[PDB]
Formats: sequence, structure tokens, C-alpha cells
Amino acid sequence: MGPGFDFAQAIMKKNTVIARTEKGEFTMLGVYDRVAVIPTHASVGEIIYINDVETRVLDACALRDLTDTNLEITIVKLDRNQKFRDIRHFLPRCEDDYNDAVLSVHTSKFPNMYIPVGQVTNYGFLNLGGTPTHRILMYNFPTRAGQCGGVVTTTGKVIGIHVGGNGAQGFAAMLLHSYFTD
Ligand SMILES: Cc1nsc(N2CCO[C@H](C)[C@H]2C)n1
Repeated sequence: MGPGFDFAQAIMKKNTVIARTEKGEFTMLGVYDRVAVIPTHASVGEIIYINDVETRVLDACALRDLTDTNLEITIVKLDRNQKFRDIRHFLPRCEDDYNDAVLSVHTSKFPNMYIPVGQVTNYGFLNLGGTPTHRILMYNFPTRAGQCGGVVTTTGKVIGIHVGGNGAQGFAAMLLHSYFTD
């Protein structure tokens, strides 16, 4: 509808796949080469389904900060025959607050879904399903089951992936450029 949704759509059309684990279907953000991210509560194993194709997992790492606190991001490398467009230059370098973000989801249940969530707060600490979690972004939209893995963007930046909510607010794990250096 506007330049926010334009940027969000460009990311969804080229850098997302549908990931299925034993814990369900997730939006999964491809970042570069065969490297994607997913919420850690997806419980990635040795095998994952990517757009309904059985795919070996070459590596999976549940990220924690240097206080040894959960970040709720799992970096996955996929035994896929195709690379993602490299979008690492759209990742923020520092923890920050944002205006005018969009949360975008693509699953069987919620195809081509875009939500203007508005102002995004650097919330920091959250007890997420009982797990102390750092680097949480918060937005005042009543997000629901089906939206985990959803991509949070502003014009020109990919800032987070949706990991939970409390019925009134939604919570995203930060994406930082430093997670994907090689
Ligand atoms: C905030 C909000 N507005 S409509 C909505 N949902 C969730 C996604 O699509 C469903 C069909 C619909 C019931 N959630």
C-alpha cells in the first residue's frame, strides 16, 4: 500500500521459505548462501521440510548472548540446491528502536500476510514462555499463533523475527549484522 509494504514484499518474495519441523509451520528468513534463521522454539533437527521438500540440516546453532542468555534465534544451514539473495547489507549493526515497522508472514495458514505494527521499542529482557531472553523488540499489535518466524522490517532494514506475544503486544528477536559475518 506504501513504501514500507514495498520493502517488506521484496524481502518476502525472494528471501522466505516455508519451514516445517515437528513443532509446526514457520516463516523462515533466508539471509545469504544456504543460511536461514528461525525461532529456537521450532526445535530444528537433522531433517527439516522447506516448501514441502525433505531437506538435510548441515548445521544449526541456537544463539545466546555473552551473559549466556537465550536470544531465541537459531541459524540454520540447509542442504538446498539454491542460494538466497544476500540481504546482510539490510541488517542493523546495533540494538535500536524503530518507527513504522511491518510484520510479514507466509505459511499454508497465512499466505501473503502483512501487518503494519507501528512503533518498535528496544524492550531488552523478556521472560518468553518461562525462558529469560535478551535483545527483544516490542510492538503494540495483538499477534497470534501462526506468526512466529514472521519478518519485521522498516524501509531499507530487516530488524527482527517474531518469536511471541501476550495477546496485546508482539515480541521479535533482533537480527544483527554481526550474527552473519563469515
Ligand atoms: C488482528 C487481526 N485482524 S484479522 C486477524 N486474523 C488473524 C489472521 O487472519 C485471520 C483470518 C484473522 C481472524 N487478526
